[PDB]
Amino acid sequence: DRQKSSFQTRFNVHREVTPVELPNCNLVKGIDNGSEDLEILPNGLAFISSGLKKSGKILLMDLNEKEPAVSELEIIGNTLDISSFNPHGISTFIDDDNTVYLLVVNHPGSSSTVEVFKFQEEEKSLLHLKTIRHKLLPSVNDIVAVGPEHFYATNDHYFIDPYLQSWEMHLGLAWSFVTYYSPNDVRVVAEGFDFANGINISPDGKYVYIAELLAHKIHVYEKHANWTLTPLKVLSFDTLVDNISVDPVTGDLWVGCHPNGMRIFFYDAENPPGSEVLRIQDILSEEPKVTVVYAENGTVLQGSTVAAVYKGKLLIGTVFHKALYCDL
Ligand SMILES: [Br-]
Ligand SMILES: [Ca+2]
Ligand SMILES: [Ca+2]
Ligand SMILES: [Cl-]
Repeated sequence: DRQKSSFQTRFNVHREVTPVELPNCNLVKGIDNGSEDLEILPNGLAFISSGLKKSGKILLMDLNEKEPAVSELEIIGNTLDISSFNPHGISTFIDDDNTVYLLVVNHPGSSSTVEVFKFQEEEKSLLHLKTIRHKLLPSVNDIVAVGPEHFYATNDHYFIDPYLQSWEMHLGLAWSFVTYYSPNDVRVVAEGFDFANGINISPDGKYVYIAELLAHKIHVYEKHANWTLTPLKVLSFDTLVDNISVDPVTGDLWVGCHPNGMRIFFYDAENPPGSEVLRIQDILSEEPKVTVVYAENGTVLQGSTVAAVYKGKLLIGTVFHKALYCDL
């Protein structure tokens, strides 16, 4: 039993949270059942996925409003069964015509697909277009879109079956892996992760960032003209890193994190998980500037997974709880 010592470090079981406060944080009214991932367009519209397992939804906020309200986007089309819609990570892709595609990881039962929608702005609706599935996408956590049906995806596990996933995680196999998917060409691009989770890309398309939750790492890969990834750098932290957002103006990373892994994996309302947001600047330079921008123990926001910024505001989502909107 030094599978006790691996467990304590992986799940960061001793960590407590030094508070870092922001001025003027408000809970978003109407978000009570998760807001695991979100993405903000250049014009300030924000998509949020919720009700990850209280049915599954995609929410919309217009972050240009002074006190933004959430509305539920209506999904239309006949290619999607909503009664099992169970959305997880998301990504957007804006084509040359300014069509907005939204890609949504979906877990209908114990399975993964990637659902492609077209966002219809004037109507506040999502036109379902395509269900994607593949043997190289067994357990999809998050994707980053590089076209309407092109993305890199993390699998947080090698197995699909929850019983096996549980064994796979506790054994510490680290078999999780990252897939490039496109209509003509589906390949594994990186492998051997302990719970690969968030994933994103630099604004110029040359670097890919991947969060490895249980190793407390962000990997930086050079992304090449042929879509292949090569390892460049690994950053280490004292926290479980979950989803990565990238600010398109600076390239900075905004990361939602779980300080203590026991509290997010073995939920307990008497000891609920806290929240933490990191900002990472100059991730290529010799000393990347890492800053804790917001941190608390869960008396306001529990289980942060994602954070992004828009024009001076910070929006933070969680696995199964609320969302917080804050001034920086
Ligand atoms: Br915590
Ligand atoms: Ca995402
Ligand atoms: Ca995630
Ligand atoms: Cl399986």
